[PDB]
Amino acid sequence: AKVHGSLARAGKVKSQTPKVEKTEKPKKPKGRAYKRLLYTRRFVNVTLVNGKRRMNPGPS
Amino acid sequence: PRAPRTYSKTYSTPKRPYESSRLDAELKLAGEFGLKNKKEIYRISFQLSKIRRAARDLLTRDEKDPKRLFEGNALIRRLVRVGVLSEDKKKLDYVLALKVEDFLERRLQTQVYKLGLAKSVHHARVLITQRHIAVGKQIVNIPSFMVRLDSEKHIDFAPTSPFGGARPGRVARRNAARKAEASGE
Amino acid sequence: SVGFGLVYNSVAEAKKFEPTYRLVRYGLAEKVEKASRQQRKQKKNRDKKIFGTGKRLAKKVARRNAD
Amino acid sequence: GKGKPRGLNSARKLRVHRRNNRWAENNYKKRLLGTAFKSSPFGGSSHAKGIVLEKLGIESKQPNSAIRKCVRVQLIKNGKKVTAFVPNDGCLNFVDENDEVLLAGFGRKGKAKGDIPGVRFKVVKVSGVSLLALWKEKKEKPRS
RNA sequence: GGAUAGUGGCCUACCAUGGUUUCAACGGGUAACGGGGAAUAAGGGUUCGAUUCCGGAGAGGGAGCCUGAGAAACGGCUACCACAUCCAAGGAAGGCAGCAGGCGCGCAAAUUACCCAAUCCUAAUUCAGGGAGGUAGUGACAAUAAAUAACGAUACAGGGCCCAUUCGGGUCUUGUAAUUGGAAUGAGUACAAUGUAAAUACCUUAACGAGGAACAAUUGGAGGGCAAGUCUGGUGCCAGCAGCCGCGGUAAUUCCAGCUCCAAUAGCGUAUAUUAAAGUUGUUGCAGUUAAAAAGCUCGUAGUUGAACUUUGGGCCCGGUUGGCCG
RNA sequence: GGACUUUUACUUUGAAAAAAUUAGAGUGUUCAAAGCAGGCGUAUUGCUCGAAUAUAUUAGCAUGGAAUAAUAGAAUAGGACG
Ligand SMILES: [Mg+2]
Ligand SMILES: [Mg+2]
Ligand SMILES: [Mg+2]
Ligand SMILES: [Mg+2]
Ligand SMILES: [Mg+2]
Ligand SMILES: [Mg+2]
Ligand SMILES: [Mg+2]
Ligand SMILES: [Mg+2]
Ligand SMILES: [Mg+2]
Ligand SMILES: [Mg+2]
Ligand SMILES: [Mg+2]
Ligand SMILES: [Mg+2]
Ligand SMILES: [Mg+2]
Ligand SMILES: [Mg+2]
Ligand SMILES: [Mg+2]
Ligand SMILES: [Mg+2]
Ligand SMILES: [Mg+2]
Ligand SMILES: [Mg+2]
Ligand SMILES: [Mg+2]
Ligand SMILES: [Mg+2]
Ligand SMILES: [Mg+2]
Ligand SMILES: [Mg+2]
Ligand SMILES: [Mg+2]
Ligand SMILES: [Mg+2]
Ligand SMILES: [Mg+2]
Ligand SMILES: [Mg+2]
Repeated sequence: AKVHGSLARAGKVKSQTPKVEKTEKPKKPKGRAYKRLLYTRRFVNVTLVNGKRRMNPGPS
Repeated sequence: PRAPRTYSKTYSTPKRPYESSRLDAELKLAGEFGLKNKKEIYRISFQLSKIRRAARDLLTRDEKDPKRLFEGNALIRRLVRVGVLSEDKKKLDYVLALKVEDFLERRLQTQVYKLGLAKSVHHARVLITQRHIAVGKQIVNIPSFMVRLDSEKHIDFAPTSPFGGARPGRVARRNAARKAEASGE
Repeated sequence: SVGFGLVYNSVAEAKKFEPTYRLVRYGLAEKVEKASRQQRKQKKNRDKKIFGTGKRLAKKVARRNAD
Repeated sequence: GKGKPRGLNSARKLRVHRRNNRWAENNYKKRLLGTAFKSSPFGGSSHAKGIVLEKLGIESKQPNSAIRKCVRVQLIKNGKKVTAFVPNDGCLNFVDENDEVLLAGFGRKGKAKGDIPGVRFKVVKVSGVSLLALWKEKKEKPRS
C-alpha cells in the first residue's frame, strides 16, 4: 500500500479550529472539601428524578 | 551493608474499577465520616480484609486449639479495646462478620464530632490537623487516630490554642491590635 | 522534653570520662581546630614520598639550582 | 481414564509431558527462544531511541481512508531501520529528517495497531523533549 | 613411589580394562553466580532473585610467584597479550568490579562535600588510623501519615409541619446564593533554645504569615466494554481518533476546541515485562465423531500399571481429656 | 558382654537447627509505615515486665505405628529346630 502520499496537510484541522480562550470560573475546592461537594450534590439535597437521574444533562 | 529498613503498604485497590453501586456506596462513606480519599476507605477494608482472613484461618482449627485460643482471644481483645467489637459478640464469629463502618465510627475524626465539640465532621478535620483537641496533655493531629475507647473520656481541647484557653491566636490578636491603635493612642 | 544526664563524683572526674566534644560545648575545654580532614590525608601522602628526615633532602636540591 | 497416567510413580512422565506441551504456548516459547533478544527492533528494551531518516505518509487500511504520517527511524543501538507513527494532529511538523526521536511500542505486543499497516511503534520524544509538551504548548523544540 | 599440610590418578612407573548412559549419559544453550528470599493472595501453582545477610568467584586479560600463620594477593611483585601516561628520545611509570568524579554505552541510575560523635575493626595499642561506617547534598525507586479550608448571619426559593374559610410565611433547618461577618492554622519566613562531632532538617516556639490577583491540583477520560453530554462552535473519508468493536464523505454521542460532567488524586498517563483473570498447559483440572487433535494395522523393549487369600474374634486390667449433674 | 539379625516405601512424634524477611503476641512511635522498646515511684541517689510464639517440607538422623504396596523364604529338600 502507498507509503509516499502527501504530507502537506499535517496539522490541518487543529490549525484552523477557531480559538476560544478559557473562561474564568469559580475555583473548585480540593481534596476532602470536593468530596463533600460531591456528597451533598449526589445524595443529600439531590436534584432531579425525571425518569431516573442525570449527571451531565443538557437541555431536557 | 545495613539492616533493610522494612515496610509494607496499608491499602488495597478495587478489582472492577467502575461499578456504580460501589462508587455510590464509597462516596457515602466519605460523606458521613469526613474522608478526603477513596483510599481512606480502601485502607480500612484492607485492614478488615486481613482481620477476616486471620479469623477465617483460626475458625477452621479445632475449638480449644492452643493457637486458636492464643491468637483468637488476642485479636478479640484488641478489637474490643478499640471499641469495634461489641462486648457480647466477643467470641469472634462477629469479627468474622463485622463491616467497614464499625471501624470508621471509631476514628478520632468522628469521636471529636460524636460528643459535640465539632458539629459537622468536616469541622472535625480542620480542628484535628490544626493542633487543637488533645487526648492526654498530648496533642494529636491525625484524623485517623482510632479512639481507643478508654481514651474517649479524655478528648477535650488542648492546654494550648483557643477553645482550651491560654491564648486567642494571631488572627484575633491582630484585631485586638487595631482597636487600641485606631480608637486608642 | 526528655533528655539524659550525668553527674560526676568530682570535676576532674568528669573532664577525664567525658567526650572531648562535650567539654567543648560547655567551655571546660578548648576546640583546637586542625587542617581539614582531607587536608591532613594529603599531608601524610606528601610525607610518604620522602625517606629519612627531609631536611637532608633540601641540600641536594640546593645543588639542583646550579646545574 | 483418557490419557494422562494416573499412577503414583508417573511423575517423570508427567513433567516431561507438560514440559513438552508448554511449547504450544506462544509466550513460553517466545521467552525461552529469546525472541525478544534475537528478533525484534528493540532489544527487548522498553523503548529505543533512533534517528529520523525520511517522513512517510502511510495509506490507511480499509474500511478507513487516510494518510497516517510516520517516520522511518534507524535505531541507535542497532542500525535496525524502523517505521514509526507520529500521533496527534500536527506533530509531523514537529519532527524533521536527522532529528533524534525516542520510540516506544504500540501496546499490542508487537502487532501493528490500527488501520496503520506495518507500524509497530510510535514516537514519544523528539530532540529530547516529548511531542506531548510540544503539541500542547508546554515546551519548545531545542535550538539545533 | 613421588609430591602435599594431609586423603586421592594429585603425579609418575608398572599392570589391568575398566567408568557413565532412555531412571537421558555426553554434548549444546542460558540476555545462569547459588542460597536466605521477592511478585501474584481459593487451593494447586506461575514468575523472579545483579542487588543491604550467608556462601562462592574476580580485580583489564592469562600465567607465575616472593612474603607470610594465612594470598596463587593484584590499592604485592615478575612475564606475556591488550590498553595506556610522562620525556630532554636516553629512559621511567600505570591497573576505580574501593569513595567520589569524567568519558563511553545506552531506555536506564546521585556530591570530585563533612566526621570518626555512634557502630565496630586494626596496630606496639584507652590516645593513632579507618571514603569500613556514620553525616549532609542529589533524589515522585519504592513505603507512611495526609493541607488546599472550617463556622455563623442575611436576601429571597423551598421542603417540613399545625391550621387552610384562602392571604401564607415561621421555627425545626434542607440547601442554592454575584453584598456580608468575625474566627483557626501551618505552607512559608524566623529571635531562641533543642538537635549535631560541627552543621542542616524534624519536634518545641517569640516576632511574622489567606480572602479569589490566592498560599489558585493534577492527570486521564465522557459511543460500547467503562463511571460521565447525543450541549455549542470547527473540519468534511481531510485533518485526527481508535488497546479491541469501531468513529470522520456538512445537523460527527469517538477528531479539533469551549462549556459541563465522570474516575483516581500529590499524583495520574504511556511503553515493556511478568502475575491473576487462564480449567487457553489442566497433579488438583482441559480437549481430540463433525470445531485444533487417535499413529493405516498388529507385534514389542524401556516406562507406567497390575485379581483374591496368611491373627481375625472374644475376655479382663490400668491410667489419662474433654463434657455432663451436683460444689 | 558374647552370639545373630530378609530388604523397603508410607505415616507419627522429636531432635539438629542464623538472623533479617513472612505469620504473629506484647508495647499507644501523637496516627501510621516502623521500632524493640518501655512501664512505675520516694522523679535526692530505684523500682520493674520485656526483648515471645509459628512456618522452617525434599534429604539425612531419632521414635512410635504394622492398614495399604513392594521384597525375601522349603520342592532334585543343599530345609527348620536340638
Ligand atoms: Mg505444533
Ligand atoms: Mg474490522
Ligand atoms: Mg522506506
Ligand atoms: Mg553495543
Ligand atoms: Mg594408585
Ligand atoms: Mg552470566
Ligand atoms: Mg537465577
Ligand atoms: Mg543473589
Ligand atoms: Mg533460579
Ligand atoms: Mg548480567
Ligand atoms: Mg574496568
Ligand atoms: Mg585467552
Ligand atoms: Mg593476582
Ligand atoms: Mg583500585
Ligand atoms: Mg584487596
Ligand atoms: Mg638527555
Ligand atoms: Mg531513574
Ligand atoms: Mg484564601
Ligand atoms: Mg481536563
Ligand atoms: Mg455509561
Ligand atoms: Mg455543526
Ligand atoms: Mg469533545
Ligand atoms: Mg492430587
Ligand atoms: Mg481447550
Ligand atoms: Mg477435525
Ligand atoms: Mg494386589
